[PDB]
Amino acid sequence: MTYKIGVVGDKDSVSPFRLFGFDVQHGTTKTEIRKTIDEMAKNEYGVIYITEQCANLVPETIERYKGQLTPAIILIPSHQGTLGIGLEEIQNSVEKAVGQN
Amino acid sequence: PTRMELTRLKKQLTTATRGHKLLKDKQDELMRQFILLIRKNNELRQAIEKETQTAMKDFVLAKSTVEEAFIDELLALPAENVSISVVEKNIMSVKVPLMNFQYDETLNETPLEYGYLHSNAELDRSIDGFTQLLPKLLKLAEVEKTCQLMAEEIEKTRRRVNALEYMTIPQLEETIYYIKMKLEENER
Repeated sequence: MTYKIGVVGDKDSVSPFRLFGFDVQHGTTKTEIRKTIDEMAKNEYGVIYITEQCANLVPETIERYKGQLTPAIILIPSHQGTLGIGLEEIQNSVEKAVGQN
Repeated sequence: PTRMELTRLKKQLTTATRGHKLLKDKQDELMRQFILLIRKNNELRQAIEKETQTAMKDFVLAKSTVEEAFIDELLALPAENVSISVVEKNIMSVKVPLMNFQYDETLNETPLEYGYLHSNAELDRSIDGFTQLLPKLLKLAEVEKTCQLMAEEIEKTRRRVNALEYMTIPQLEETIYYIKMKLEENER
């Protein structure tokens, strides 16, 4: 089954993904980013890579899709690094699985 | 309050109590598999955060010297047209994705080897950085999503195990007793 790849992040960091046929967008606000993610998920994107700085603004949107097969919303650093969110989220899935909250 | 109804309810009770024990076994197995996958999830994410950030930094440094209009033209010439195949795999009662890159197959005989016209070593090398991260980025996507879906399924399974144990089974047992005492008063 064949799916597109999206990327949401700052131009400096995510522009090279355009060379690979990834759909690269660059929102700065909660609203912009949320709308981008919903549009990708409406267009059957398999994966969305999203820089942590962008992801930091839309936790509610990201949590909505977490239980869905696609899209897989994957946080990545920017050239300035991470906010630690991807890592914390791995710990959150553990706490969910083992029933610790 | 009949013998026919008692019979039906008894099958439901043994199905529910056997099913409760086996659902707990399933909960345990999901957990075992989840824990292994979570280690991999962590391993992959640490590797990716490190290599991705390095690649991005190299690109930023590389592009800093060359004109913007040049970079814009370079980026508008595709190196590949990657899509992803996603197939559904069952891990017991949860569907999870198996992900694989699909590349342009008409270009098999001429595989990727990046060199842009009037570019430089540093700039091309930074593009090679991204090309190299691609398989591990897909790997992380598949492993992280699977862990996310498994966590959700284990929570669902845990809820059902408790509901069976503390609601369904005692309710069935109680009804079986009511049916029983009523039948046994009749013949006496």
